[PDB]
Amino acid sequence: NITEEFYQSTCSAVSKGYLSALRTGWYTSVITIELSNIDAKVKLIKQELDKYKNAVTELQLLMQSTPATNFLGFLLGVGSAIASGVAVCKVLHLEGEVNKIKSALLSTNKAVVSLSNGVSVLTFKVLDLKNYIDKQLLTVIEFQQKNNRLLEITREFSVNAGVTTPVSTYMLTNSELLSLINDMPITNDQKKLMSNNVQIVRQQSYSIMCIIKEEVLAYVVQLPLYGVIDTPCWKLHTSPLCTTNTKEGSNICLTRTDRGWYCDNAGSVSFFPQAETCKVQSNRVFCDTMNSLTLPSEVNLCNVDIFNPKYDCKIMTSKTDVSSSVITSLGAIVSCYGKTKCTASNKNRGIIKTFSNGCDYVSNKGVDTVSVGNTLYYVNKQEGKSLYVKGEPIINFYDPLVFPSDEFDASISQVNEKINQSLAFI
Amino acid sequence: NITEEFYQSTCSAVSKGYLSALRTGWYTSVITIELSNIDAKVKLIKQELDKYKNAVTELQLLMQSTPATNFLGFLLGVGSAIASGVAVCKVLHLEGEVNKIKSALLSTNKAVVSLSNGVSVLTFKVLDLKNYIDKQLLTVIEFQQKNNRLLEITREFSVNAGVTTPVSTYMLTNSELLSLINDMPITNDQKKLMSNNVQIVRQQSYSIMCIIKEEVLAYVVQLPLYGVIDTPCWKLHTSPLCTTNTKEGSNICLTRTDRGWYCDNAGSVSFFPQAETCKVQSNRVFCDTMNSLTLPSEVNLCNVDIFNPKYDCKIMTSKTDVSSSVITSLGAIVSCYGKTKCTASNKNRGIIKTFSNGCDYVSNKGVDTVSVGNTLYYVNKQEGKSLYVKGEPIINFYDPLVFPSDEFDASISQVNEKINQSLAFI
Amino acid sequence: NITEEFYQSTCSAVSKGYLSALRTGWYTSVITIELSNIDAKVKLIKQELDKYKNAVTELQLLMQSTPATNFLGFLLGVGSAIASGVAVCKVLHLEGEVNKIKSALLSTNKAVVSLSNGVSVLTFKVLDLKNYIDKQLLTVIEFQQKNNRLLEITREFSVNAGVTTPVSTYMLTNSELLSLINDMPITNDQKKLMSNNVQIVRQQSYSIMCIIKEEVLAYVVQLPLYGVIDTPCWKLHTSPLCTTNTKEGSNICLTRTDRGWYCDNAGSVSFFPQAETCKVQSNRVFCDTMNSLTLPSEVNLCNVDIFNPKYDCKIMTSKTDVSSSVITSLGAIVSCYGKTKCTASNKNRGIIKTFSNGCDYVSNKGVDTVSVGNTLYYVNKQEGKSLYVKGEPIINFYDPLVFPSDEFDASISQVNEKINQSLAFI
Ligand SMILES: Cc1ccc(CCCO)c(NCc2ccc3nc(NCCCN4CCOCC4)n(Cc4nc(C)ccc4O)c3c2)c1
Repeated sequence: NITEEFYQSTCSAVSKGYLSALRTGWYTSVITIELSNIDAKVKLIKQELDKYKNAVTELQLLMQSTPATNFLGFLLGVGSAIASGVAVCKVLHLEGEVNKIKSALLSTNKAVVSLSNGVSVLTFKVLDLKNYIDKQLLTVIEFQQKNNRLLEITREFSVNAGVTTPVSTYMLTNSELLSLINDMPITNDQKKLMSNNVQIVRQQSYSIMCIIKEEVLAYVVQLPLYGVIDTPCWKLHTSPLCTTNTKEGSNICLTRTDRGWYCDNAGSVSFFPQAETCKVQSNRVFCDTMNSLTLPSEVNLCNVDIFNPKYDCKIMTSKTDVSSSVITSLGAIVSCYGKTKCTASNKNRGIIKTFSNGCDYVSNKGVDTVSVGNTLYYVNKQEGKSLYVKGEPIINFYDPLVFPSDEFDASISQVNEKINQSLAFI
Repeated sequence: NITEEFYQSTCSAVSKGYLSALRTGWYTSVITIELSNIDAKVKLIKQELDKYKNAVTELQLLMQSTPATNFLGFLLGVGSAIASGVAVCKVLHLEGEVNKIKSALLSTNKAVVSLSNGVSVLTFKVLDLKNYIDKQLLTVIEFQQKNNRLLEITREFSVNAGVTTPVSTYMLTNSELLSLINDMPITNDQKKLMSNNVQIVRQQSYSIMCIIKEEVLAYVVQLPLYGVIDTPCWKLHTSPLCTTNTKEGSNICLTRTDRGWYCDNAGSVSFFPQAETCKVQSNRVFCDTMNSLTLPSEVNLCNVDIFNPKYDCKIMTSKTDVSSSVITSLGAIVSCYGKTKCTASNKNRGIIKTFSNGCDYVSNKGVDTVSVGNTLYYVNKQEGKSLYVKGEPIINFYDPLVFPSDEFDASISQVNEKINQSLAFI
Repeated sequence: NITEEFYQSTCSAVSKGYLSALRTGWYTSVITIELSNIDAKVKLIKQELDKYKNAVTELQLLMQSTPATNFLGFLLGVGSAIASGVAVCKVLHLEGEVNKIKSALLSTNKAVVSLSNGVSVLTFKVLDLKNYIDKQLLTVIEFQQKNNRLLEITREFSVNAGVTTPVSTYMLTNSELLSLINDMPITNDQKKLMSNNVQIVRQQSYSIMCIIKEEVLAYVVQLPLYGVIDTPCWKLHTSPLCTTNTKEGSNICLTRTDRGWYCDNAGSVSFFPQAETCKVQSNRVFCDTMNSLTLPSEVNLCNVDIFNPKYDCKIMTSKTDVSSSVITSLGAIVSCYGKTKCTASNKNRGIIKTFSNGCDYVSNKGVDTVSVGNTLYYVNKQEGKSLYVKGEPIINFYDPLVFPSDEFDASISQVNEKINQSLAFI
């Protein structure tokens, strides 16, 4: 299942055996709520009724403007996360366009409405207060329960300038969301995947407050499309590889900057430089293509042979040999340099390995924690097999007198080109 | 209204036609809540009463210490976001200083109190529980409704170490906030602007828990002053401009780093390097001067002539010709390089343009989405006119043999100085 | 108590007199909730009962997977913030392991349970709904109050993919938390420190939803261990030090990059490059060692003598002489360059100092605000003594013709090595 290799030569590690679920597109749905325009038992409902009016009044000043959004991570492009959503929203403001929906959801709560600009959208009426108020109201406990949802949606939108994420159970109750997934124009694989991970789907969704007109409240829910499912993913962990000379400051370092999540995708490889745009559930990785780069499948060759002629593996250089650790999926990389105390420990047994200077690695099998300096790291105790791939630390292949000691957006070939240049001049 | 130019020569775009609203100062207000010190129907109120006591008790251990706060974005200074607020808070701890406020808000809920260090502050009593408990309490539903606000403010402060933002309707109800804006010593223009955008104002405000002494709870609300309104703003979007040679890795790139929000301000131009410190509502940009740089109005000359002699336009260089896109206000910039598939599409019609290698641009007029590699971007469908300004890609003016391929905090003149130096040596 | 020195020579300032509280380890505790498996007065409880069932049902699809987590800040390592917690969680899934806890908390609510892998954990039953429902239920107001907590924990976990922080009073009520701290295997110093700062402890804790099996709900609370208390801490503030020549762009700059929080720790000094991983309460600094570097105590020598031979003080260079300010603990650093207007002001008196070009500093004593360009900074009005340490701005010691104008990850010796190299070639 989940496995991991460590490369002693490049001070990196790859965790493989993951299955993609990349948000690729968006599905927009219009959620609605129909509204009403209007002793001791009475006075308490008069208070609960003004709560209603206040919520509505508050939702109205909220919509005096169209809703807002305006290592190698810096290489990414720039999106408009909710452009699709808002695009749908601006259409609901058109006259009659509201009345089509008010009409469509008359005998049912869940209908598909074709809109005037050709977007076919799944509409949903999740709360009919008009029906409740105009009849049942025109018991103090009954009303408070029905009204409470309305007020809470109002709180979320008011403190979020009218765009919320993750999408809450107020915006879309669990049962409403699951059923919304079912009636959705997608595959049986997406339907199951989404349904088995509704808490994730929520995190990847947007609730955009839209309009209050003609006794109707509308807000667009922006839901993820996972066009890429069950393709291989692997996570690349890198740590700094430095020399270990005695005199501190005479050392040269080197770090692979191409770390992140990597997934096979449509011939190429989707690269996620910020591995917090990805959420791992067991062996499934949920990613967002908005936060990715599209690289050749040859990018994977840097792992095994960082000197390969097919892809120019990206690194960075420095003379800053500080100690740290990276806690991988199935173990720990340790960069021990200078006078730092770095160890690995078991729970009850205590210290079971003292790391020598340079980049080393230990697997979580038998290890519970890792210490580098004053920093205690707990390792992930997830089940899986590690493979330590012994090799000569490539930092040893460079002569320190002609080693460029402050490159960030660099690569193996760019370093050799700067060495070849400085070598010539000598 | 909103318009946009694309510069084919510098691979950038400027969206103009926006109106400033920059937070420049802060207004502090002291919000108060007066407190009380003390079968089946009874037992439920005994539970609701201990909820009260627990909230108070919790608010008390919370205040055993003074409240806490201690591309070109890295160039910004560093503020103390709530220094003004806390400055006011430390004054309320002085003896008698509480009793002045308890006194002032005796016959009214909204009074201005001059404090001992010369700060004149608008005080506000938004909930008189003392009055309710000592009289009405010393019905089970009535008490729960009145008490509930107190508990919720207590939740917000307890999970936020006593400083909340955005400011909630619990901290300051909509009606309380609007009326607080009205009695505020500001212009008619600020009052209207603030009131039309209370959800934004909330996002730009702070609620700082302050003190519980002498039957009084106090917390300072820190509200934005918009000293700059209705001055021109424009947003600069940049993308990487690379050469497009066949052999991958023989290409040189170049990106304008001076991207962000730009606003006219008091002779100079306020620059916002992190365009997420700015919130756009329709055509109004709300910004924070805390997150800005003060640049000459001559900074705008980089757009039209990046080679102008009046301002040294800031760029960065690399050899990393990866493909991406930037979704502008009224369109999309596309940096297509190497073997990447980049297209633009309409909704129902499909693909309507295939981008060739190099930096190009397309407007949202007729386009719904843009694709660069495995990444689908939706364009903003906001209404407005785009202008494509044809020009020769300046990256072509540089000889690759003497082009500095890893500059970040650089400029046009710094690159020429490094070229002039390396040229001489040859 | 709290004091501060400014170094005119290096354009930096150090605020000293703080007391450490560094999270070093984690304490895991298993919180439980025991569950039940099953006219006008009746119908409302039938609604409150399905709320129960819905919450439970929702908590169940939430746990179809193991919970998720997968200037000089870039030098830090990488942790697995909740690895310890999840490590404990995966154990509760083992058969019988639940039934041990269900058993242990039969006659009490707070017991220590040894688990099958040798971890001794403090278990806690904070809500016995099984007892309430199977007896009292098998009044409409009573049930709603008891049930409400359950629903709210369910909301927190559902919108957070099952991992929450800060830990709320729903997850662990104030009284439950304090008492959990008391029965904890730690010192009298940690117990008092933790208890006096429960709002902070909450911010530094994790609530990880774990399991629903055998009428039991379990979630692990991950609580901080403060192994380092009451050791000296100091905060280093740096600002750019540039020359002040007339012709703009002929100036060279220099900034100390080693800014952050610094604390004495076990022979070495814990360095916190991102001073927002640290929370200051009065004179106590709460830090996380996960976000730190372990440096020699000789790092403090850069303050007084940045040219000292014991530690290679870290700086960065540029030619970007933009004006800004840094608001220190007891004052303000001002970097005024070019045509910028920089001043310092009192509240009622107005402007009391106009800053000349170059890096200067003013103390909060008598000053309320500082202005640099269009940016108004309020200074922290915290009480304490400042010391201005006059010295020659070291940027004057460098010849601009051979000054490396774009170094980031550099140091005093690396700059001299690049100068010595370029000097030789001339
Ligand atoms: C210059 C500068 C200013 C601010 C930041 C971010 C501040 C952290 O919050 C950074 N990034 C962190 C960071 C950490 C180590 C870095 N090392 C470098 N290389 C120095 C560039 C100069 N080159 C050319 C001249 O001769 C010396 C080497 N850069 C510059 C650099 N940086 C990026 C992201 C892309 C391309 C690039 O050449 C670094 C940036 C860099």
